[PDB]
Amino acid sequence: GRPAVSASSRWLEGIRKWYYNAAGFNKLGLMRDDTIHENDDVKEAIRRLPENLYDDRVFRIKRALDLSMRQQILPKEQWTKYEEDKSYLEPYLKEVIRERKEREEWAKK
Amino acid sequence: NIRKSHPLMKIVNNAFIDLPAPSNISSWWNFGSLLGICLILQILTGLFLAMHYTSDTTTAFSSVTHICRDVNYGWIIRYMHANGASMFFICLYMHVGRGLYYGSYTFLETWNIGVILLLTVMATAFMGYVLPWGQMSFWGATVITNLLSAIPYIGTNLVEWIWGGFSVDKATLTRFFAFHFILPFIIMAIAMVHLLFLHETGSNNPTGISSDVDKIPFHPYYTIKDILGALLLILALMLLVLFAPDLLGDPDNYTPANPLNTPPHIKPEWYFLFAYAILRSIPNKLGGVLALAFSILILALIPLLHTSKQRSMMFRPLSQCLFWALVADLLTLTWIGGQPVEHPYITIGQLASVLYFLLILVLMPTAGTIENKLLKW
Amino acid sequence: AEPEHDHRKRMGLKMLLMMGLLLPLVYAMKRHKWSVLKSRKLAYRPP
Amino acid sequence: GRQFGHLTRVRHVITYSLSPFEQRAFPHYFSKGIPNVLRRTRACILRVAPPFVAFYLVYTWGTQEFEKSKRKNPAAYEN
Ligand code: HEM
Ligand code: HEM
Ligand SMILES: C[C@@]1(c2ccc(Oc3ccccc3)cc2)OC(=O)N(Nc2ccccc2)C1=O
Repeated sequence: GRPAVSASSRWLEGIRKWYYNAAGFNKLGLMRDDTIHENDDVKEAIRRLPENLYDDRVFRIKRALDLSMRQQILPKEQWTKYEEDKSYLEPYLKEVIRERKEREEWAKK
Repeated sequence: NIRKSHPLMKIVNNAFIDLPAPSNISSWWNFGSLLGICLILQILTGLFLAMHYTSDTTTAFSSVTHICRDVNYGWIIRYMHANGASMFFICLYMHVGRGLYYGSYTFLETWNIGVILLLTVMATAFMGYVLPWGQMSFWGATVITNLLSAIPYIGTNLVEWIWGGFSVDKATLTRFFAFHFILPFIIMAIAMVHLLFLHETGSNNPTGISSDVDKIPFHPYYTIKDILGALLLILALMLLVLFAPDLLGDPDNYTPANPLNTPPHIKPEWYFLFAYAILRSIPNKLGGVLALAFSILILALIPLLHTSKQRSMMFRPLSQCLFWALVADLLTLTWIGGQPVEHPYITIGQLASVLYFLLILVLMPTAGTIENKLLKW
Repeated sequence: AEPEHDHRKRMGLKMLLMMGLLLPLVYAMKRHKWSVLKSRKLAYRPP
Repeated sequence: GRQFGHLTRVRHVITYSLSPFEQRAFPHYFSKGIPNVLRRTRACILRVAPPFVAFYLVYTWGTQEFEKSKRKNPAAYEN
């Protein structure tokens, strides 16, 4: 249940990395998880972050909102590099989705 | 002293002075206040025109000319009204586009109220246009009214009901004057309800990301941003009134009444063009009017088709391309709606009609889903 | 057909002339007040 | 509605700012602005512009066919 690497996977990665650059949130210093739409599952995931991450995301978002108002971007040297982009919210979000889905399955019986 | 305690200024303060607003809202956000200015504009000039217009079949066309020739400055007031109606639609369009692009429709209630506000002003402008009893006013009134006749089983009792007769005549011009006078007051109430629901969450912004960490007071900032932008709405309005009074105005309304003779090529106002093309595309009575209704009523399905993990389209290259293809498609519908129902045009007009719906009901939502996958979300 | 024709363009003149005064001025009023935000600087200093 | 003081929690960020009467309202209006607009233009042309040239091309063709097909036409009816 493992071995493979592929020139193709790199193409897929290359297509993702391409879109990531095209999306452009990294020009504002943002990270992927900073751009997620806050629905309830998400608000709760934000709520569960430890202080450091919680604070970092706040500052990044402020930095971006401030750029947006000036319609500027960060120097290229400071864009968030795909692959240096931390999925910090994911595991909390996945867990909050799991527990909700559990509640839902209980509500069915 | 205080703005905060007085039962009245407290509303003002909470709506225009201390309301926390995103530091980053764009020019695209100016349209809501411009829509308010439009409504007030229509209201004032509308009113002064009512102090001189008469609603009877005979003197209708005439009283309007009385205004443009005899009544002091009626011409300027009349043109501001007409050109104000166009601006109002220009603003609706931008405002609705801004909401789509930026995901603002996710504020369910306020977006749903907006749709109602859209239909209300369209109803309003229609009744308005009929008022001078010109050729297009009459035939346009005849076309649009007859749509209702497509409705199965009760279709004809309804048109005759709304007519107050056997065709658009006397009774209709008078009732249209009446409904056209009250509608903007009713619009005004819906707009306050629109603004109420919006304040519950405050404004969205270009990034689609919460701005609670970077809110600024509506007052000094949006107060001046709105002023500046009002002056721009005004320049654009005056340019029309003062240099191109007849530019959007069809030459045929400058000729009275002909229930006997339909003009060779009747052409909608402008802001109905795209919808007119859609209705026309399909060679069916029922299906045309159904397609027509759906063409506008679709806005309320938009929220169910949101598929992306992001709110705005700011970081969404695919959706962006499809959005503009939508705009470009509407612009095509506009061109086509103003053209004769013939060879190159009917086919172009049918393909643009499937595209409009194809891209809203299927293309956009599929782009959102592949953008998510591309991001590993 | 259009008796107002001549007054309208005299007004029209005044509208561009006035607009050409007010536009730059109102624009400058807004930049003045927005100065504070446009040049503001941020710094994050976590523990 | 929501009020300043009850929006959200923020820790550790300093904001430095100047009085309007102390700064310029248009600093490098052209020096920095022009470059900036060129840059925002580049960033969006590929998404905005194409659908419109597509309409443009169909606009000119469409009218071209219309004229040549109906009016101009009466082509051959030879006897
Ligand atoms: C305060 C409520 C309103 C009143 C009392 C009012 C009054 C009038 C009157 C008396 C006319 C016939 C005179 C003329 O044609 O110039 C008219 C025409 C019209 N009004 Fe209104 N109106 C009101 C709100 C609106 C609204 C909301 C709109 C939509 C923006 C609107 C757009 C029109 C249009 C398109 C016409 C036909 C203009 C033309 O070409 O002559 N008005 N209105
Ligand atoms: C009488 C017609 C309308 C009036 C008077 C009106 C007025 C306003 C005002 C004052 C705002 C505040 C900020 C801004 O400028 O964006 C706003 C925002 C908004 N309106 Fe309207 N609008 C009208 C038509 C519509 C329509 C047709 C829709 C959608 C069908 C709509 C849905 C929204 C939404 C979703 C927002 C959210 C703000 C954002 O996300 O940026 N409104 N409107
Ligand atoms: C101004 C106008 C009008 C006003 C509001 C409308 O409302 C809508 C606008 C867009 C989409 C749906 C409805 C439609 C037409 O009223 C009117 O008599 N016409 N003229 C007309 C000409 C040919 C066919 C049908 C109508 C309008 O354009």
